[PDB]
Amino acid sequence: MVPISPIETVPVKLKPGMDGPKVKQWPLTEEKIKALVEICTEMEKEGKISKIGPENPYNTPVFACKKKDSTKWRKLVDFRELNKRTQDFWEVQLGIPHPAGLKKKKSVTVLDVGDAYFSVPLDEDFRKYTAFTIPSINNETPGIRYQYNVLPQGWKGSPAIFQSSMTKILEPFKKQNPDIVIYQYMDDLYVGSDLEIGQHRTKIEELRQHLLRWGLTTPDKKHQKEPPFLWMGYELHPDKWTVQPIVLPEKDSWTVNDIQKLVGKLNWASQIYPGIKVRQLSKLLRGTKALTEVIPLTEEAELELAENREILKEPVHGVYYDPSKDLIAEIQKQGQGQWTYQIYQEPFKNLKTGKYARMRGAHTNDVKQLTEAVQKITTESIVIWGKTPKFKLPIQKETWETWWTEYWQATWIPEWEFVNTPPLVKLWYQLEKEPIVGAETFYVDGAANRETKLGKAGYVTNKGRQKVVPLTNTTNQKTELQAIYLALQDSGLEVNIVTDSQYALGIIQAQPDKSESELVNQIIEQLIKKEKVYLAWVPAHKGIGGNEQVDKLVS
Amino acid sequence: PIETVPVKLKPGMDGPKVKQWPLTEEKIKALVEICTEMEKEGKISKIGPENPYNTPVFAIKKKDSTKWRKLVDFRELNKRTQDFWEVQLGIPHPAGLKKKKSVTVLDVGDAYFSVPLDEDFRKYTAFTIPSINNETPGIRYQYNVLPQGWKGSPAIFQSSMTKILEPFKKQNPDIVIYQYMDDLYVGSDLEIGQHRTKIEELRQHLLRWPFLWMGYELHPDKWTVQPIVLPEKDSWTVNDIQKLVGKLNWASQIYPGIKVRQLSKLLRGTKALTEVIPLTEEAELELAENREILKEPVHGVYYDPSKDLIAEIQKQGQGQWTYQIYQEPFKNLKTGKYARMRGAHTNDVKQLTEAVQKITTESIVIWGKTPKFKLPIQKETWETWWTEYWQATWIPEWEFVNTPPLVKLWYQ
DNA sequence: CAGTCCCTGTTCGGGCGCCG
DNA sequence: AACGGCGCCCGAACAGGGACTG
Ligand SMILES: Cc1cn([C@H]2C=C[C@@H](COP(=O)(O)OP(=O)(O)OP(=O)(O)O)O2)c(=O)[nH]c1=O
Ligand SMILES: [Mg+2]
Ligand SMILES: [Mg+2]
Repeated sequence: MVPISPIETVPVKLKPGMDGPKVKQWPLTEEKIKALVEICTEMEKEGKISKIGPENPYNTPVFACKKKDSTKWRKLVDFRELNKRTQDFWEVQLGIPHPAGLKKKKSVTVLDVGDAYFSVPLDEDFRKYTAFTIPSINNETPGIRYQYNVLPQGWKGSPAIFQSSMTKILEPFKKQNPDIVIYQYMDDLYVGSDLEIGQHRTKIEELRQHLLRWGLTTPDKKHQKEPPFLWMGYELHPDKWTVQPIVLPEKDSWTVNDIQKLVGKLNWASQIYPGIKVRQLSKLLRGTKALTEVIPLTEEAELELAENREILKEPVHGVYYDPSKDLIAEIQKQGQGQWTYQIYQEPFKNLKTGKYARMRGAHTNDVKQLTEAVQKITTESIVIWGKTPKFKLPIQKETWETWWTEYWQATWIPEWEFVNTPPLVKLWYQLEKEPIVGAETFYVDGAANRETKLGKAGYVTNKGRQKVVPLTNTTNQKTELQAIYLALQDSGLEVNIVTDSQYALGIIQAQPDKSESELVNQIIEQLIKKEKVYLAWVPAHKGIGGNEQVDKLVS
Repeated sequence: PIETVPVKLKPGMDGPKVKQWPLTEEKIKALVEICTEMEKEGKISKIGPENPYNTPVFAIKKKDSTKWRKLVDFRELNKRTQDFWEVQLGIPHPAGLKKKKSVTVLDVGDAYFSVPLDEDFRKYTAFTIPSINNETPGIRYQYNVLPQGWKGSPAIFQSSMTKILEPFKKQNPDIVIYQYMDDLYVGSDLEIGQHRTKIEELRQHLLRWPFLWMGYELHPDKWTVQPIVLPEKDSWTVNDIQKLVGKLNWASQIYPGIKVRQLSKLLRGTKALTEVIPLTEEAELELAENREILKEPVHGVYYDPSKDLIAEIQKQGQGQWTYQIYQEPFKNLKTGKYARMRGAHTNDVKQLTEAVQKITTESIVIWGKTPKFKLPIQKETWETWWTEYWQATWIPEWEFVNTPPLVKLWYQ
């Protein structure tokens, strides 16, 4: 006979055709034994845990880990087998709140619900599926087995149920206090208002007594009344916010697992520290698949690491969001496909920073990667502020106009303005739209053997110029690119090039300035040196122009 | 007082589990106000996390309208109930709708809220309203009545719709009325004044039983096609003929009678691209014959009602967009071109969005289906902006392609 | 015409950071 | 040694289209 809590239960079922968990316990140290017997006894008197008998043919191993920055212990239940047989839940946590999205509030209070999961009841018909034994002695007393009447920690349905239950309890209080902002993330509550300090504490106590009606306690242990407030891993001040101090490890010998933690902290730090790069550091995590393997730092990864530690020396901070002012996002090119940005409303008062260094595609250019960065910043801004910032981009209006009007795919950038901060983004060469009068016409082609991997590449011209180059360990695609490279090498500043390769033409027409292919990069270098290049395509094996003549030479 | 029509998913398929995407501030505020009124009226109810299903939701404004409309992306749920709104309770498509002089589209989705939904099926209509900066967890609802945007809503309401439209069709036997999704397509051969007058009579027929005041007008008789055309020059260069032979060779996949023998003979040798080549007597003969074949229709091209429609769009530049609708490759049921749409010369995504909506509307009128689109755009670019410019209550299927223009096929 | 190859694309799961 | 959320950078597995060969 246990009292039913005021919180409405969530009807939880299991996947049909499956039973409950039947897993043997795990032998643990005697320190863990003396830390769990005192918990199950306290939860039994408080009604949070009921005792069962032989009528429950289920079992699940448990353990514990130390609470962060405390002497208390966190009781965990390894429900990994129960989660496989429990129904799926739809998660209601859609993201992480960011301090740059918080508005200015005169009074701020950060609460913390004590025993979050242990205060929300479990489904009545589901409590029988949560069985676990607690041995008093490691090899003497069999230990009476208990069950769960609340939400166990370790179950895949506990977070979704608590977050949904906490919302229904706060809904009546928010309806009675509309001007009060309550950021509800798990059990931690951020309460802000423009009321005076005295009147603010009054509504805080009203909220504490409101939650107490459903058995939710807000102890004065983790009750924050004075700034700076520690919320979501940040330091919240009345007029600014900053990330809690980030400590980077400084080992003499670097392994693989150490760099993974290093890049992760720099990714977390780049949200407010401008100019953080992790290209050369993450480049070391390629190929090697041994976490306990020492990796020597390259000269590029060492200079990148030294520049990141210097940025973290001077303290930085972000500001809060003012809806009366516009959102500005300015991007800088860091080179080698690296982009950094800052989002602000007043000059040099950054709300947050960030970086975009993703390399998608074997061939691309700065204009494509800038477009991708704009899209990343836009979606990120809609999550945090619900609107798109005005962009300040290091690309000329004429440059962008030339790119998007001529590209074959739909592409667009929202309202933006040019900012003259080198290095500027530009197109490094422009293919002509009509053939060039007086320029030599090169008919290029390339063939390769599928078996021997041998091939040829060459050209013929209208002036009688001709070349055929034998190639070893190649493909048909590589010989077509090689044929174009030969034409660019052996031609003047202005040249017309005719090819039948849809593969090669598609790469070059997209005006790439960088490539994972060394051959394409050499082709790009030649295209930049030229003054006029006209690429033309013809269907192969049709007796068209000199394409039939060069086809005989290479095949 | 109405028995709920039993609805079941297609055997072997679970409900939709699609994540909600981020919404702008004005869209979230619009949905919070709309869903509050719907919950007060019992149309929707709040649910918990024990419902594992979810469908995205956002808001739109129709053309020349300042009112927010709630739009649920039921595309996943619709193809998981395909044997319901196509096999069991299907709506026949009138072939005469496309022949009418004027067709008006009326939003009648509000009438679906008067019919309850099957209790065993309501769990599949779940959606989640997000919050700015994740201040609060997602607010989940589910529909208690027939939801707008679900293809099962007009199928269940079809029996109710027939009795309401029964007197009006008797009064005007020449008017064709087609129902697709939340819309009602009304076509007639009356004059503009007579047509709009008869449209208002139909509105009053529905009133005696919030977007009914709007009327998007169409003119399918004014719809044109964009055939494959060849250039006509006074002088021809080597490059001009190489482009012509390349275009005619690709067109041979559609018209098997096209020949390039006499035209390829003009390119004998290794000539400069800009060198002028006079057309021989046989070359003029072959080029004149190919121009007539492009006017002749394609053999064995007809609509199969059991096959899906496919739409390809090409960005031609300067506000020009070409498109082809087909079921089998090189068997185009319709080709066309759009020019000077909204966003021309400034926004590709708005134009592409406008083009998709136009093509889908044409497909609903002509065949009663929406095509699956092959969009010439990167996925991340489209998924970032398309909801900002969407003005329709339905959403077609689409995929993303990247085909560089090796030869201008549909627009020289 | 099938069956491959070459090349490029997306998807997904895990590594790490971070929150509770 | 547990669960859920979001982000990044990584590699393996898979998909799809042009082109060559039997
Ligand atoms: C940190 C953490 C948390 N949780 C769940 C449980 C309760 C909520 C909040 O956890 P908590 O605030 O740190 O502990 P809590 O149970 O609230 O007890 P208090 O310290 O607040 O009194 O999230 C979890 O399941 N695993 C974890 O590692
Ligand atoms: Mg707590
Ligand atoms: Mg070739």
